[PDB]
Amino acid sequence: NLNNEWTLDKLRQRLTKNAQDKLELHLFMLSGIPDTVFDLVELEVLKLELIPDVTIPPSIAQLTGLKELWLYHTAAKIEAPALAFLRENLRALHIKFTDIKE
Amino acid sequence: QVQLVESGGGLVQAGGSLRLSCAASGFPVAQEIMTWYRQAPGKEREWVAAISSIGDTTAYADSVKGRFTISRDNAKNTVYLQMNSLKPEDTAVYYCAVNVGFTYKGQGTQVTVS
Repeated sequence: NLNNEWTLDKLRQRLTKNAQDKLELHLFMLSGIPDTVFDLVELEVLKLELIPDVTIPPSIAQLTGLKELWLYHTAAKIEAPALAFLRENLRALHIKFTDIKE
Repeated sequence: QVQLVESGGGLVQAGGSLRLSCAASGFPVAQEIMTWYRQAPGKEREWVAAISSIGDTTAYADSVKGRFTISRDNAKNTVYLQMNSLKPEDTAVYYCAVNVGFTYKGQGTQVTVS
């Protein structure tokens, strides 16, 4: 239902222009990552905060321009294709945590 | 040594307005997540509203959609719990929590609503 909630237009309206001059899409206080955010391949920096029981979908490979991933108090699992794509494409990682398991 | 004290209680019916202060101490660190919890007598923990570590983005529960609001000011290390058009069923003692090692729940100030 969350994937159905956020359309492409709503996410594109949620886009932000950060101080580093790159396309920012900020999601905060959500159960998980909507799969619609991976349709906008022009995303450059992705910020996720307090996302519980989150598994990184393989669809992350669509985000060709993804460079920065922000994980705020969030422990995430990742698929093997998604792991390979992040290993070969990721540039910046922002980790804010309060426990080892995070 | 960070302590979260709460105030702003009172007696008022629906359509009132109050600002519960989540004042912190020790040192200025008021740039973290402040998770508000509400506890009516006879129930358990229920999250109210949380603020992102950035501080520019937040959201509240769907039951208080469009009425509840939160704000903060690092000048005196406090977080104000803005309220307006409250339902008569919201009369409870609230708590604000910031997760730094522990989910510290403050003293708790009761708000009386008829």
